[PDB]
Amino acid sequence: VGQLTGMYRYKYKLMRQIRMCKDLKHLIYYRFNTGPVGKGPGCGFWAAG
Amino acid sequence: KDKSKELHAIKERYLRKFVFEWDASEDTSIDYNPLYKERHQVQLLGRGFIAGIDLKQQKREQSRFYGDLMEKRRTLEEKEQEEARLRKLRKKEAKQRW
Amino acid sequence: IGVPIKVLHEAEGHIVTCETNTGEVYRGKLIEAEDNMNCQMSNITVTYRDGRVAQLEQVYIRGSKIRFLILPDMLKN
Amino acid sequence: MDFLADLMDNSELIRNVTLCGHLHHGKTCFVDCLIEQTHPEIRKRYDQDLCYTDILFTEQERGVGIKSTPVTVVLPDTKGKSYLFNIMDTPGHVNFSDEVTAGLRISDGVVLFIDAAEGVMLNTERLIKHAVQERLAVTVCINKIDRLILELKLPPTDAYYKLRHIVDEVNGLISMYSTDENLILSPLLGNVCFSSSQYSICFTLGSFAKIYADTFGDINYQEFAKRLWGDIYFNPKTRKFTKKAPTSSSQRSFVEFILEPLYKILAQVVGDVDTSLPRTLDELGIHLTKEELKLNIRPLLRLVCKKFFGEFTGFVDMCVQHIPSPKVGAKPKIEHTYTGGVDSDLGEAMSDCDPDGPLMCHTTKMYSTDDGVQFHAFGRVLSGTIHAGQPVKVLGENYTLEDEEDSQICTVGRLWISVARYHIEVNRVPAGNWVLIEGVDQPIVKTATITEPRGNEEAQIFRPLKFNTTSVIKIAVEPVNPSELPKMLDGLRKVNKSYPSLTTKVEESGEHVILGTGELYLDCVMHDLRKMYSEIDIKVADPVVTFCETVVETSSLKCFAETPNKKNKITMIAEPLEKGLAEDIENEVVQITWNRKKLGEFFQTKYDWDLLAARSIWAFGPDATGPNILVDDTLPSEVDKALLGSVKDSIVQGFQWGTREGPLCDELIRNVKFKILDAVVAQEPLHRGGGQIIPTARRVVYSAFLMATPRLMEPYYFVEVQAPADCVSAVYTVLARRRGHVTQDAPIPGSPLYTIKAFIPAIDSFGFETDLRTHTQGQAFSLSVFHHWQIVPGDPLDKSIVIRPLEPQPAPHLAREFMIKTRRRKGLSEDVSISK
Amino acid sequence: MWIMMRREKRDRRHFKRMRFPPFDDEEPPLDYADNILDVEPLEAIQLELDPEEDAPVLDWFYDHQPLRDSRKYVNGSTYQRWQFTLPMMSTLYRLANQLLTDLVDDNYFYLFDLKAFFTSKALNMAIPGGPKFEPLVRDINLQDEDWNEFNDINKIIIRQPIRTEYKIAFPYLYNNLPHHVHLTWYHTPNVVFIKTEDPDLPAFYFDPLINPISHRHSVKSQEPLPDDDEEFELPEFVEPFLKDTPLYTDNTANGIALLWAPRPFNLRSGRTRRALDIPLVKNWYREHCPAGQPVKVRVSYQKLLKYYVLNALKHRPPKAQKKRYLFRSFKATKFFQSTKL
Repeated sequence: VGQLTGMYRYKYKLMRQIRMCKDLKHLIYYRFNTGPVGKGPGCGFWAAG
Repeated sequence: KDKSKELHAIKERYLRKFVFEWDASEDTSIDYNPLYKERHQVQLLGRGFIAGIDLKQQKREQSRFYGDLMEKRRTLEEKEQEEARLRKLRKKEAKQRW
Repeated sequence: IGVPIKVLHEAEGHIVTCETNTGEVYRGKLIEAEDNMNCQMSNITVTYRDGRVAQLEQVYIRGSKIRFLILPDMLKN
Repeated sequence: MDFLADLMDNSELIRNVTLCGHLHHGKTCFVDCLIEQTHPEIRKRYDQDLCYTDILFTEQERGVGIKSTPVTVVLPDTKGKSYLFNIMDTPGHVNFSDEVTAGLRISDGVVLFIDAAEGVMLNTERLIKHAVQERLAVTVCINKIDRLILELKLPPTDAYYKLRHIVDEVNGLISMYSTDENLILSPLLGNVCFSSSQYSICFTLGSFAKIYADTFGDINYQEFAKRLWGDIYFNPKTRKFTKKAPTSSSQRSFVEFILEPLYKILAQVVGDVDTSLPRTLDELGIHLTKEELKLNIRPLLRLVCKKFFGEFTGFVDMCVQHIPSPKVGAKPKIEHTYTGGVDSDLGEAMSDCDPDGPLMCHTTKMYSTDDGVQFHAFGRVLSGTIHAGQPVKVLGENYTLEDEEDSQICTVGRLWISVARYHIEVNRVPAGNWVLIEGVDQPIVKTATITEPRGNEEAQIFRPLKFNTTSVIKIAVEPVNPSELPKMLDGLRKVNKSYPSLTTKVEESGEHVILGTGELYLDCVMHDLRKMYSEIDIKVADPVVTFCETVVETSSLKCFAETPNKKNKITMIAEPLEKGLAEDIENEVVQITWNRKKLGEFFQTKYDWDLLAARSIWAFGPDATGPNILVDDTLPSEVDKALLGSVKDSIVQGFQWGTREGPLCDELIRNVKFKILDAVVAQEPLHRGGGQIIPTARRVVYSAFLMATPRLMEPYYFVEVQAPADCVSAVYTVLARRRGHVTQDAPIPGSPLYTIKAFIPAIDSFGFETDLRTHTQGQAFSLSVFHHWQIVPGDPLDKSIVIRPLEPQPAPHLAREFMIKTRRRKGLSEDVSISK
Repeated sequence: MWIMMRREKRDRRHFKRMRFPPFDDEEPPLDYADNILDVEPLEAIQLELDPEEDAPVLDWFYDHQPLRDSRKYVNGSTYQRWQFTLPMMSTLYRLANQLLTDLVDDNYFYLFDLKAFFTSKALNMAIPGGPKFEPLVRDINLQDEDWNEFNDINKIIIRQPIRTEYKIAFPYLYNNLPHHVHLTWYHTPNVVFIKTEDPDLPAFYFDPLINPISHRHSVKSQEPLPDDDEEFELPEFVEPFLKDTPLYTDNTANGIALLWAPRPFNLRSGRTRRALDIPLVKNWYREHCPAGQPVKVRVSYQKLLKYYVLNALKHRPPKAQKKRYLFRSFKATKFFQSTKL
């Protein structure tokens, strides 16, 4: 959301949510890109964030 | 290097910028001792697997210790169904592979 | 399970008296209170109708000659 | 309600029990089930275990019982006879062995608890020994039967195999501890009960026979209660129980008529709950409504098993006919408990438990109030009757007939019999029962013989509370601000009162020291000391271990000691004892109350000691059970026996205290033999007084000890761990890091869990209970208890050893590092000198 | 969805991510009537269900609000307090195995409970896998406690260092000033559960994962036992309680394995939650650690746990209200209309 929309420039606290979502990504990705999956833009587990 | 690290830890105890990526200085998993640096992952009787990680990747990655334990204890009279179910699995996911 | 048989089973082991049909009154601790009225006591004082009273180390009266029994009513209240 | 008091008056329909068992074996849940059976308004939550007897908050948060809780409850029997039950559900943690003993002195029955999936564990191995040593009837209740079905999913035959393996292992293990041969436990005999506390299942073979009799009818439940457990079977065609197999695929009677129906009913209430559940409840007479069928699986299982089995009659009739009543069990309890035994007038007065006889009730617990100010004592009225407001006499633990100063006349404020959370006020408590006496806290520490004033002239006290373990770990305690030090003195006194083996002590350096059994024990006692009694701030030193001082070889010279008058002269030699002799003293195998002939034969046969000295052995170390020994070995021609017999007492007095302190540092002296080679006593009783002999005695003892090559003995904890086979190496790696070594690694039969028994130094075992679970991610778990003492590696008296400030030293330096810091902790001199 | 999105990421060698903004940026959004209404929507992401196993959920699994019409399973259109049969719940649990750790007990959460994290926060200490927090009280002077005769080094024996988790497990023994500290030692008896893997097997089977009992008869440890035809006889009527019913049905292994399922899947019935209030990966960062994962996701784990613990600690009971719904007042107002769209 931060990259696509510059809303963090109008309320700083949003960084928390921003960082929160990114952290969630990392959590899901490392669990998603496991075994023969590889790395790429193939994850759509959006309900986490 | 564990000794010097643990002695140093004993001495420690007894004596604007919109950045989104976190810092590596908030990491806490750093450990000066092996028993917590390398924790024994729960094999969970071999029949339990971590949620996010894929199943068969864990199966082949598993320590196989319970595999050889079962190989030791299992008798011939009840190995036929084990082999049959294993081959039937290999066939039915081979269906997906092909 | 009846109310009188349940009171005889729950009244066993405490100090109570039992008078038979022949006038023999045995007072003591009911060691065994069977469902057929068989009362077995140990070291009970047995007094006959003539007035002679003695002590029995182990007595057992059958349920056919059971007249009445007076026990402590503290368990009912 | 008044029927409670009416039954209270009687002394033959009363049982005193302890549901002693291993850690987390369902004892508290068992008492909770009994409460749910008695009180209707008390209903356990659907998921969270109610834990009724866990009344203090710290055990409500840590999840482990810490202190025994009295439960006074009226239980119907199998035949429906009410019995008054005094229940002392002791904490299961082995570090909390204090309360097991504290509740075992005031009880006549032992109801063991064993997890069906865990088998015999470390704790139970000591409780069977302890209960046998305290002369109580022992009964086993295998709890958590559900684990064999809902978790292990064992075949019913294998479930019976597991049950019999854990039943006979108890019988096999107890045969070492029990001298008598009437102590064989078996469910057919009625010693063994089977229960699942969570699902309220409970039965003895008699009770289950009663259920079948209830259903079919015209069945004698006693004869059918027999012929159930064993290798016999059932023939469906001849309707007779046979030792031999009636069919090829036969099945034992117990499994066929008890375990299999349990399997089927709980499988029907956990599987096909929607299709075949009404069918299997119609076949069993269990009628349920719609709304009580919409619950989850666990509450439904508990409700259905409550409906099917019914009340907890199996436990009641198991207990009634297999533990003696107080009127029957008083004689062994007195002959093992009262100092004078049954022989004395008061001793004979106890064999009958007369409600109107002399009152010398015995209190062995301190249950504080909610404000922590006053302490309500808890005890058993072994005989006599007590009343509110009665002027009573409280004795002590050092009170004797000669020392009449260790007592106080007090006023019993109120009286109430307590069942966990709520207490029932009673004006009179008869004999053979339990009671919380109030207003007697002031003159008591731990146990007390509260007796009649000016009515029991020659009455003695009860024996001191002997434990199974030993207080090993030692922690220093100070206030943060010394300006409130007295606030902490009373708190330390309070925690000393509310913990039977707690040992507060002030040392020369103005240091307050608390002695405990384990890490969790000290955690609990200091939480009590901080948030409960003192409500102030307290600094704690990191835990340290008490040490012992010993010898390995005789001294190079016969070092002696003389009084300042240079008239008396005592020469003594310190040498080690035979391997295993020290254990044969602490176990009360031999005493000082023995006659000379028996001890002489004992040492002539078992320890081949010469009779010239076997009849010349005065004392046994410090106190009475001390592992050290004093030996008279002077030839009669040089030392006059008549002159010797005067200082024969004072030398022991300076020795029983000489070995207690220790020359190296203020630690116990253990496994040392003292031979006297020369005595020059004053020919007149004027200058040979105690004030001259006793310092000379301690000086000669210290000189002999120092001249003999001294060593330190550290106490090793015996640690058992239970882990799945994938974590056994994860236990070896941890135990190798703390100087430990593994003795055995035995898989538990009928379960994938293992049992690794090892030894670990107590000073090296701090955090190991957490160093293991975290390393194995919580799968493994450890329990620790003191086992023995071992010579610390290295020589404690070498001056070439340098002690660095803040890093561990190797093994050879340990014996030097341990004492010196200990000496520095004791405030003593840096090193040891021959003058001491 | 998790089990399949991992397959098309493995099937599609490259991924054609949708363009953004998909709709022409700065361009009036397309009218719904002319374009969207007529075009047939493409197939949605869906797993083909096996009728041999997933049959209990085959009829309605991918509906908008499953079992909304079925009065047997749900209360009604309000869609609360669903009731699910055991085959249904077991099928759902088997299908959700990719989003569920197979943890039966909580002993794996020894020092990663939220109570232990409250302790670590109140002590200004961090579990190696746990988050870091600002001190509850600065107490810098109390940190700078002087070298007394109590805490003197030369009086202290150091064998193994007092690690942070030691001071967390026993926060009244190894440390000083334990204010606002919580306790947890819930070593629940580690449940010994062996989930079945054979589709065909007796539900109560003695699988080799159990060490054999090894029954013995070496010593004649006899007990009171009868002989044949010895003063006893059984009535013809009396039998074991359950003879007709089988020892184990087909739904016995599934039911037993459903006891030790995670929190959502051990309920026969329960209330309905919102789509917002279901954290699917909540039990992922609550796990002990990531098994050998890089730093940029380890720190992610600590930063997720930090916010989780902060929310748990700062939680307050909701304030009593009067239940004034907003859209209901709109429906009451003459200025608004309702419509399915």
